[PDB]
Amino acid sequence: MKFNIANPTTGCQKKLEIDDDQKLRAFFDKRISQEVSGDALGDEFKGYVFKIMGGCDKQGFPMKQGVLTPGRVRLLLYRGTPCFRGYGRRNGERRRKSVRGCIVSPDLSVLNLVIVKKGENDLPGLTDTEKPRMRGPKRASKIRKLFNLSKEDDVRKYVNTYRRNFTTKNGKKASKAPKIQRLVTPLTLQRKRARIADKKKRIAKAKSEAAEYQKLLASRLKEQREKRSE
Amino acid sequence: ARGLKKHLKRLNAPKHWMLDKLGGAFAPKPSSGPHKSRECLPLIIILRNRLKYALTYREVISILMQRQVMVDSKVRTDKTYPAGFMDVVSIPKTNENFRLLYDTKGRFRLHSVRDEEAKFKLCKVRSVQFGQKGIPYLNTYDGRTIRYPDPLIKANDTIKLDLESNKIVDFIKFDVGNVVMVTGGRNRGRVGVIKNREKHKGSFETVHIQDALGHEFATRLGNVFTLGKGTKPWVSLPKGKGIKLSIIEEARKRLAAQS
Amino acid sequence: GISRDSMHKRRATGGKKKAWRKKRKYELGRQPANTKISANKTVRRIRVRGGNVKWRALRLDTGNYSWGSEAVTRKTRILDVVYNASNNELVRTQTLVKSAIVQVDAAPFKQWYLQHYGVDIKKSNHVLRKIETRQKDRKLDPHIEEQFGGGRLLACISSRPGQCGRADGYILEGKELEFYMKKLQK
Amino acid sequence: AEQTEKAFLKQPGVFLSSKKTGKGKRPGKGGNRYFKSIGLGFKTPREATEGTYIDKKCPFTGNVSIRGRILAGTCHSAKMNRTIIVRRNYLHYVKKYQRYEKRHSNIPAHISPCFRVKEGDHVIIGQCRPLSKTVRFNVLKVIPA
RNA sequence: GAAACUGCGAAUGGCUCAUUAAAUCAGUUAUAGUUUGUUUGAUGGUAUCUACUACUCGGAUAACCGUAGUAAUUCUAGAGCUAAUACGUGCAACAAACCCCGACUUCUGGAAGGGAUGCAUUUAUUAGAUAUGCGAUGAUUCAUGAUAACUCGACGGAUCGCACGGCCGCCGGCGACGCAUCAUUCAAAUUUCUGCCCUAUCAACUUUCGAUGGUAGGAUAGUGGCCUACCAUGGUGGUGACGGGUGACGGAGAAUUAGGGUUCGAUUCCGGAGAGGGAGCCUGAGAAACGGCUA
Ligand SMILES: [K+]
Ligand SMILES: [K+]
Ligand SMILES: [K+]
Ligand SMILES: [K+]
Ligand SMILES: [K+]
Ligand SMILES: [K+]
Ligand SMILES: [K+]
Ligand SMILES: [K+]
Ligand SMILES: [K+]
Ligand SMILES: [K+]
Ligand SMILES: [Mg+2]
Ligand SMILES: [Mg+2]
Ligand SMILES: [Mg+2]
Ligand SMILES: [Mg+2]
Ligand SMILES: [Mg+2]
Ligand SMILES: [Mg+2]
Ligand SMILES: [Mg+2]
Ligand SMILES: [Mg+2]
Ligand SMILES: [Mg+2]
Ligand SMILES: [Mg+2]
Ligand SMILES: [Mg+2]
Ligand SMILES: [Mg+2]
Ligand SMILES: [Mg+2]
Ligand SMILES: [Mg+2]
Ligand SMILES: [Mg+2]
Ligand SMILES: [Mg+2]
Repeated sequence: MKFNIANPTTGCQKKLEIDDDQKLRAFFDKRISQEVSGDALGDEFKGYVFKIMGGCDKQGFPMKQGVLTPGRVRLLLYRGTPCFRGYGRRNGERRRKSVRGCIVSPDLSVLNLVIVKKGENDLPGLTDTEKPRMRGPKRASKIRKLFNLSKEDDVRKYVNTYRRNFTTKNGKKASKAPKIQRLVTPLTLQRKRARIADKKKRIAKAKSEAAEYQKLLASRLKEQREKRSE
Repeated sequence: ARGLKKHLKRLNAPKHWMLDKLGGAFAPKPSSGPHKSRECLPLIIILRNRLKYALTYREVISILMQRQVMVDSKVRTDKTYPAGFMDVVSIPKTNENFRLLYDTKGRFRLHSVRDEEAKFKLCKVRSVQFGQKGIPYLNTYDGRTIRYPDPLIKANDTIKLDLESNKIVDFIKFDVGNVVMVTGGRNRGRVGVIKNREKHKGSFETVHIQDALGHEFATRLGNVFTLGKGTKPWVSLPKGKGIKLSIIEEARKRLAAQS
Repeated sequence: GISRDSMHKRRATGGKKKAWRKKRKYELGRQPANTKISANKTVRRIRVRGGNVKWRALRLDTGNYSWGSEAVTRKTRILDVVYNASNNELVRTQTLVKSAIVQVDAAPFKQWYLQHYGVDIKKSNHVLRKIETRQKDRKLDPHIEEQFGGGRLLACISSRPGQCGRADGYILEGKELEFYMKKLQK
Repeated sequence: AEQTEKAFLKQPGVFLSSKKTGKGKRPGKGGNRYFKSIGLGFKTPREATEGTYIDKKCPFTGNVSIRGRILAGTCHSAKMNRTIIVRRNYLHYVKKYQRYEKRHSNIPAHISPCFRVKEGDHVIIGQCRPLSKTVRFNVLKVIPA
C-alpha cells in the first residue's frame, strides 16, 4: 500500500508506495500506536524506527484508535473527535459513521508514520533540510522563555528579531510582526486600580447607608420614647 | 410554543397605541423593562407615531443610536424600551421634557413639563420586606428597588423619587381624601379623591373615587395611583385635569367650536 | 423516557384517556440514585431544568449528623442501615434514602462530650470552673448512654441523597428513639 | 397513641427532646403542639389545638394553606381514610327553553381528624394545592345537621 | 481587513387541522406548589494563611502550511506553526464584629494563642412578640437574623475601547463584555369553578399489571399514584357513567334577522397539536426541536 512518512524534527513529509508483501509483512498485525523498525521497509530505511499514526482503508474510511478489530465498524461519534469533523453541525449533535479498527491489515490503502529514531543514512527528501517555523511566539511569557529573558528585560525589542520582511506583488516593501499578548502595560495597571477603587467605593457607600439608617432609627426611637413617657 | 414569542401582530397590539389596521402585519413588541408590555409606550411609537420626529422604523433607530433620548435621566438606545406611567422623556437637543400620563380617554399622552418638574417622578410601592443581611427594602411598580426606606412607607403608598440622586424625597400614604389617578380599567385616566375603601378578605379591595365635578366611580386597589396629599396633585396633569366628559357634552363643545 | 404526566392514567370515573400529544421534556423523570454505603464515594453531577445542578450520590461513606439535645453537629461515619419504613428490602441492600434509620460512629460526639462536660461516656482553673458550671445541668438520656457504650448511635437520615448528594441526619432521641428501638428489638 | 404506621409520625420542626420546657412558648416552639389560624373568618377547632393526631394535610396543624375557592356542599361519602366526597347541587340554565335542570358535582376533599362528618351533613371546603390524584380541597367546617 | 477560533441566534416566524368529546378550549381562579437567557433597580468584604508569578500563570488547536485516502458528501487520517472574554489554573487590596477551644492567670473574672467565619449547598438547634426594640399576609415554624457543622462548590474579573490628568512611583475619568444574589419584566408548567354535537340496537364501568384514598420514600423545576413498598376498599353512574360515531381542533366569530331561534366556523387574531408513522435523546435559559441527532 501507500505510506505517509512525516519527520517532526525537520517538518518534512514524503509519500512512499510499496507493493511487495514481504516488506509489508512487518506492519501487519500492528496497531496505531506501536512502533515498527524500517529495516524491512526497503534498504535505505536502515536504523529508522517508525511510529504508526493512522491511515485510511480502500474506501477512504479512517482508522480509529481503540477499536481493537481489523474490520470496519459503526460508531456514534462526537463532533471534533477524530474521524468526525462535523463542520457546520450543531452543538451537541452526534453522528453515526463508519471507521476502521486500529489494527493494521491488508485492507488499508495508506498508512501514516512518524520518524521517532533517525537511522545512519539520511533520506534525500526528508532529513536534508528543515522547514522553518513561520510564526514565532505571540504570548509575552513564550517570548521571554524563547530568549531566556529575565523579569526586567524588555520583551518588546526581541520581537523584531523574528519579524519577517517581504515584497508585495506590486513591488512594495512590507514587514509584519505579531501583537504581543498578556503584556503588562500601564493601562492594565490602571484597570486593576479602577477595579480596586470601585470595590472600595461600594464598601464605603454600604457602610454610610447603614450608618445613616441606624441614625434615623435611633432618632425615631428617641422621639417615640419621649412620647411614651408622657 | 416551545419558548418565548418575539413577534407581536398588529391586531394584538394594545388599543391605546392607536395603530392603523392596514399599517402592517406587525407592531413593535415591547422589550423587557420596568413596565409591563400592555401598560407601556415604546419609544418607537413616541418618536415616530406621536412626535413624528422619525418618519420610519429606520429613522427611529438612527435617532436613538445618536444617544439623543433620555428616559428617567438615563440615555436609552432601545427602540422598544417600555416607557410607562409617570416616566420622564427628555430630548436635550430639542429642549423637550415630557411626562407620560393617561388622558381622560385612557391613552398615554406626552405631557410637556418644565425643567424643574422633569427632575423627579412618582412611584407606587408594591411591598416592603427584608433582604439579605436583614436590610429592609421596597420595590415599586416600575421595577425599582430601594434599600433602607423610611419605616413609615408601606405598600400602595406613593414615593417622590429624585432622578438626579435616585433618592426618596417625599412620600404619600394611601388613605381616604387623597387625589388619585386610575391607571387601569374602563376608568383609566380619570382623576378624583378617594371617598372610602372596601376590603374583602382573600379578595381584591374596592376603591371609591369622586370626580371634581361630583361624578362617582369605583375601581380595584391595583388600578389606583395617588398623585398628592389632600386634593392638590404633586405633578401637573394633562389637559382636561382627568375629567371625563360625556359624549353629549363633547359634541356640544365641538359644535360650539365649529362656529 | 420516564414521564410524570397524567395522560397515561385513567380518569377518576375509570374511563380511558385518548392521547392528544407526545411526551414533553418539561414533565420528565430520571432514574433513582439507589445510594449505598461504600468507602468508594461517588457523587454524580446532574444538569437540570434552568441550567441548575443536582447531585446524585451513588456511594456515600460519611454524613453530617446533629445531636438535637446538645445542639451539636459533627461529621461521622455511617456504619449500616437498620430500619426502613418504606421497604424492608432497602435495608438488606444498605440503600441510603431519606428517613432511613442508620447507625453512625459515636467517636466525634464522645470527644465533644468529653471536651465540653469533662465526662467520659493539666486543665486550667478557669476551664475547671467552666466545666463545673456546665455540670449542674448535665442530664443524659440513659438509652443514649447505653448506645454510646457500643460506639454506634441510631440516627435518621433527614436529607435526600439522590438530590443533594449527602446523607445528613440527626440522632434519635426520646419517644422517637424508643419507638425505633422497639421496632428494631424484634 | 397515633403511631399506627411503620414510621414515626411527628410535626416537622417541633423539637421534642429539648433540655428546656415549653411553658410560655408559642405553638410549635419549645416542643408545644403546632397549630395556626387559616384566616377568612374561620375558627380553629378546639380538637386540633389540643389533639394528638399527626396530619400533614390538616389545614390547622399541617403544611397546607387554604387559598382559592371556598365551596359548600353535602357529605356524599365518608368511606375513605381522611377523605370524603362532597356533592354540590346546582341548577343549570337551559337557555332555549328558559328553564333549569338539576346538576351535581362530586368534589373529593381531605377531612382532618379534628372533624366528625357523616353522610348527609353540610360541609364547607377550602381550596389548597393538589393533595392526591383528585383531591384539591380541605374540609374547613361541618354542620352536623 | 478576507479566512478562522470565540460568542449569540436558529425553541421566533411561516404552514396545516391528522389525532383529540371535560380532553383541547372560553370565561373565571391559584402557585403559601415551581422554573424563567434577557431588560430594568438594587446588592457583591475572609481564597494564599508555614510553597509563596500577580508589573499578569500553563498546555494545546483553528485559520495557515504540506503528505494524503475515497466513486463520493461542509466524508475523512497524519505532519509543522501560532492566539484568546476558547480550555485549565491561580494571588484574589486590606479589616472589624460574632462564635468555639484556650495556655496563662492578681481567678464568681480576662487572656495570649489557635479554630471557625465571604457568597452558595445540606441537615439540625434557635429567634422571628404584641389582651419601654422587633418587618409582611385573610392565612405560613413566612421574609429575615443567630449558632453547630457539612460540600472533594463550573461563584467571589489573570478580559477589552477611548482619552489623558493630579500628588510625589502613588493615585485618576467615561465606557464594553462577563460572574453571583434578590426584585422586576418577558413567559411557561401545573391548577380551581361552570360550560360541548349524535347515539341505550351502549347499563353497568374502574380495580392481576393504580383503580379511589392513607403512610414512608424515589423522581421532578416543583404539587400529585407521577413511580415504588405496605395498608384500606374504595371511585363513577337514568342529574346517562362506561362504550361507540363525528365527512369533530376549540374560541373570537359568519349567514339569516319581529322576538325566540336555525345553520356554519379548514383558513390571516387567541389557545392547542403535528412535521411521512412511532419511540429515544444531545445542546441549550428555553425543544422530547425534526429546513437537529439516534433506532
Ligand atoms: K492584550
Ligand atoms: K459561528
Ligand atoms: K440558541
Ligand atoms: K380557561
Ligand atoms: K411582628
Ligand atoms: K368546550
Ligand atoms: K412532584
Ligand atoms: K401516596
Ligand atoms: K384541539
Ligand atoms: K442559550
Ligand atoms: Mg411557532
Ligand atoms: Mg379531524
Ligand atoms: Mg375542567
Ligand atoms: Mg430573570
Ligand atoms: Mg425560615
Ligand atoms: Mg411525596
Ligand atoms: Mg377554527
Ligand atoms: Mg378535515
Ligand atoms: Mg390554507
Ligand atoms: Mg393560529
Ligand atoms: Mg413539536
Ligand atoms: Mg407528506
Ligand atoms: Mg419520522
Ligand atoms: Mg421529533
Ligand atoms: Mg421542511
Ligand atoms: Mg421549524
